[PDB]
Amino acid sequence: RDPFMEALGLKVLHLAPGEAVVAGEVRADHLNLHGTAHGGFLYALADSAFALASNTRGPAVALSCRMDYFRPLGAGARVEARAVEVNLSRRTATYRVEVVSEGKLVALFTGTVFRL
Amino acid sequence: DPFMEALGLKVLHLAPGEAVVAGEVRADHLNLHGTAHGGFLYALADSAFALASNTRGPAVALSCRMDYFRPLGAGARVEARAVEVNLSRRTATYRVEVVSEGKLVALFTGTVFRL
Amino acid sequence: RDPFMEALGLKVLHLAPGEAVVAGEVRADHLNLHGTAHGGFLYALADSAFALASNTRGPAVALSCRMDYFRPLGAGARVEARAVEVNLSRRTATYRVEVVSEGKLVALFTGTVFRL
Amino acid sequence: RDPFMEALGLKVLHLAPGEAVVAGEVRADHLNLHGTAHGGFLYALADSAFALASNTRGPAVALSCRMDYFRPLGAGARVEARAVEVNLSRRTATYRVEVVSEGKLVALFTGTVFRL
Ligand SMILES: CCCCCC(=O)SCCNC(=O)CCNC(=O)[C@H](O)C(C)(C)COP(=O)(O)OP(=O)(O)OC[C@H]1O[C@@H](n2cnc3c(N)ncnc32)[C@H](O)[C@@H]1OP(=O)(O)O
Ligand SMILES: CCCCCC(=O)SCCNC(=O)CCNC(=O)[C@H](O)C(C)(C)COP(=O)(O)OP(=O)(O)OC[C@H]1O[C@@H](n2cnc3c(N)ncnc32)[C@H](O)[C@@H]1OP(=O)(O)O
Ligand SMILES: [Cl-]
Repeated sequence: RDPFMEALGLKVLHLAPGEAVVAGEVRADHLNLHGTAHGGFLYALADSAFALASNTRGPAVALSCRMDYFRPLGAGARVEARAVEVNLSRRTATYRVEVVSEGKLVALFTGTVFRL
Repeated sequence: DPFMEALGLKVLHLAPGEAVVAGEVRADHLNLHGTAHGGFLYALADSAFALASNTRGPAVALSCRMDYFRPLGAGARVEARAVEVNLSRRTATYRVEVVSEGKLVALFTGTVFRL
Repeated sequence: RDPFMEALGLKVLHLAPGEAVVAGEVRADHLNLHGTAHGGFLYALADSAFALASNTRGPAVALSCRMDYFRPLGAGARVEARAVEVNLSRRTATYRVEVVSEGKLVALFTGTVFRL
Repeated sequence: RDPFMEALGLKVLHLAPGEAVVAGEVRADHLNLHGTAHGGFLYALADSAFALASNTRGPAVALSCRMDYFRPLGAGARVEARAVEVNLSRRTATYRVEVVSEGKLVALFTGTVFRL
């Protein structure tokens, strides 16, 4: 169980070795002053998939993450983050997470973990 | 800001090209390991980043980096301090330090496209 | 013609709209103190493909780039970087550049440009 | 100075615990196809100061590096990479490297190594 993911209404859809798919919906409480999905909401979603995918290999903590924003989203938008393992080392691992909504690539997340 | 209120974040300081936001790690901000969720610390840093950049005019985030140095438990008071590192016509870059009790918890680097 | 690419012995293997492949070989002058390819060389290779691919869309300048290192390479290693377009906006574009050697992902590069 | 630094004509101006400064000049063979300093040359400069600074703490390997470009440079420009330690832990370290030329912040480099 992940308290923050549930607080944000994010749901784990699928889990597997080095991979995970998390889904959610942009709600009124996830917006910024401009009426669009807060950058922190989209990151949390992708970061959640990243955390889940990396821990399927054992305990791991976030080291460095990059988030590239491409499309703004309004409330009501359905979103999915799919994390895929691009590198797995004895001490670190890196994952690419695509944030997608209605077939559109909303953002691209890249993250590396430190394997405890 | 709906999301900021949702996370219980508060704006402490706002000036030209800078912003300071504070919050506290609550039970609902923890991850599967019982520590502050990376998404919560980023959201905090991202908030200061958005506020600081917007003192220069409307802008949209392009690329952001977050480096985590220390984990935090529930109850920890945390703060995000944003400073402008570069300002141009169409872009701006900010450094945001996430600190808790004098310790650097994480480092955020973000660039925006100025509208 | 790209002077730095030439200085480093990098060759353009392919160039098409929003895409590029650049290849080279790790030489003695590309090594760090440990005897492996300097992070700057690998980055320069990835960056070159990134620059070429992004400019097929029109003059563009780099804004932010990320480089994640997975495997070290020694002199004599053949390496190639494939740049692919992940997002194309009117004012910006983002590319993924896989750096490989013998079918293995040596490094991953992500870069965004400002479209003039 | 490792082989790549020598090839690029880079000089070490300062080296102390957790910090380093590397200087170089943009030569004709350091230019991109646009006639300005190649993004890979500026990064190699930053990456060199980064590598020197991190290894003052002992052997370390680069994991993730970010490079943000702010201003273009022409041939003849004197440039410096000034690296400072922002975090130091048992198994990792992160450094901020400012790339400056003639009093201007040309680029910002952020990088994290894994300490061996
Ligand atoms: C987000 C979803 C869950 C997935 C997991 C996450 O991403 S959770 C949120 C995002 N990520 C994080 O919080 C990771 C933070 N980073 C770290 O903990 C570390 O940098 C690291 C494990 C990657 C590397 O640490 P090292 O192996 O080098 O070991 P080191 O002992 O030097 O630890 C570094 C610093 O963290 C502290 N620290 C480590 N474990 C701690 C703990 N359980 N409780 C309190 N503090 C702790 C140390 O005291 C030190 O702070 P001092 O020097 O001040 O004494
Ligand atoms: C390496 C591959 C080559 C392909 C392109 C690259 O990636 S080259 C290497 C990597 N990238 C860079 O160096 C990117 C540098 N960044 C920039 O030029 C800029 O920040 C930018 C275009 C992204 C955004 O600038 P803005 O749109 O905000 O406008 P702004 O007016 O503030 O920028 C003014 C500065 O840029 C200059 N400038 C303007 N047009 C220029 C041009 N066509 N060629 C060179 N330089 C130019 C001005 O002279 C001044 O430099 P002075 O104050 O010196 O007079
Ligand atoms: Cl990054």
